[PDB]
Amino acid sequence: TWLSDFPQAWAETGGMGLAVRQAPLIIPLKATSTPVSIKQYPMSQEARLGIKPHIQRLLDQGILVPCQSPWNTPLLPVKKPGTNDYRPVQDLREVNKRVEDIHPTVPNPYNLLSGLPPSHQWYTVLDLKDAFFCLRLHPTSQPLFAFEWRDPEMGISGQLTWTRLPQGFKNSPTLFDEALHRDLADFRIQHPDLILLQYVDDLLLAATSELDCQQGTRALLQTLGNLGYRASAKKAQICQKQVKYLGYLLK
Amino acid sequence: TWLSDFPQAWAETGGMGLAVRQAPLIIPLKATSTPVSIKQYPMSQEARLGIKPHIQRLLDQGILVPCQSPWNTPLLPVKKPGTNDYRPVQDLREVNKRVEDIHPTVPNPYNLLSGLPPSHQWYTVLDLKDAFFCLRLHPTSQPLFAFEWRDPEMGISGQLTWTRLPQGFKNSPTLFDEALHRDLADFRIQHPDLILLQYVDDLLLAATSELDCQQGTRALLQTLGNLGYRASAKKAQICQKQVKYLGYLLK
Repeated sequence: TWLSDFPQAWAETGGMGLAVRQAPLIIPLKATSTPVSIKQYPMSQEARLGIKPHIQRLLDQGILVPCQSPWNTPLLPVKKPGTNDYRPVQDLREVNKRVEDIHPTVPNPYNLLSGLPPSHQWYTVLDLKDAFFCLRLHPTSQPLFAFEWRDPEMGISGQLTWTRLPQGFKNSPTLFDEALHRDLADFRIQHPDLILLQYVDDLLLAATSELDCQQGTRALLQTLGNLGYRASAKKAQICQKQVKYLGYLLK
Repeated sequence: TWLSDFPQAWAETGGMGLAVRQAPLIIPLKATSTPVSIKQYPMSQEARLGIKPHIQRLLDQGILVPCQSPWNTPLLPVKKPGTNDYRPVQDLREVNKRVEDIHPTVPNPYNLLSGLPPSHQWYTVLDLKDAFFCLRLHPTSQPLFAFEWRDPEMGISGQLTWTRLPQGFKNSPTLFDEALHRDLADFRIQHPDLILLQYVDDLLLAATSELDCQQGTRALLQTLGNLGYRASAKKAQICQKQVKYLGYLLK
């Protein structure tokens, strides 16, 4: 019923998310930074065929697009045999160095976790799937993240870049945490007897009874689905007196 | 023979390293930062027993020591069942925010990899085991990394801190890369017909023939062992015409 009552809230039934209320992000560069182009080492036939399916799927969904940029960072085949199903990892160290640091406004989640009232002993734990891919990058900031993808067989010979917040980018955890926090401000305001804790893509809802936890979890799944986020149905812990959150056992 | 000729160069035969020429590091804090103490959530009997063996071994080797600090960051049980062999991970986000950024002086390794002459076609690839643990922290900077460990059964009730560069600290990769680079400057100077590339704890030696690669690899293992670094014998690729470095196939 959790699956069928809220089909848009789950990665399994609702596809990839897209945070609808979040405007495409602009990434500020340090005032004196210049674009940097790092060399891409020729990939072997085997790593290229292990990686191409991920590149195909991302392209298909609009998550990667062709571009021309003065920036370039290397792609690495994160490792199997050859031809044999690998995955692509981008080394963004040189972009990370040139971008302004963004630090958090949210209250520290560990400190909040320790101040949880004992009246609140029913919990739901959710984790969001592919959370950074829910946030769009503004066209003016997409060039920063380009890499080279030469696959004449694929008919792509040039650079590709990310249209969503990429993994490996130093500010992605903070940028996603701040955006979701702001997106869930209405839920928190509307449900004063529930406590919602979050840390990047890990969420904890706590309530005073099983029935209040059940309704607060339904309202939260309705809200997340509508906002464009997707939880993993395979990992969810719903209305329990004992749960693991952040690896900690709450009981 | 590689194992028996150079017993101090390998993690397997030579123990944990300690870089002998490297002075204990002082970690500069941002001029306006203040110590911060984050709350530690009570660990369950089961995560505590899964984690205690790692804490015991580290204590035994002097890598962790008891202390009293105004700084504190949480320890998380990175996850199994209960009692069941987990591992400890420290969340250093709040210290990472308060420490000055250190950026590299070394030339970019990907760019160097692409400028490798074709005359150089015999290679050895080594990766250093527990490389950050080879570098010591100065006593004045050890307090930054404290965490709470209350195990009255162990007879430890208070904080512990790292005496070596910890994992999770934002500058550790750069600090280790810069130190090893400087430590191997004499080898590079003494063997002008060999090319040594490095990126944090991954090393590539390239030479013009099999015999020159063999002798340069012996000299490099002798040097690393003497400097206090330890390579992983289980991963090494020695004197080959085809190797994988950084996931890239060189052939």
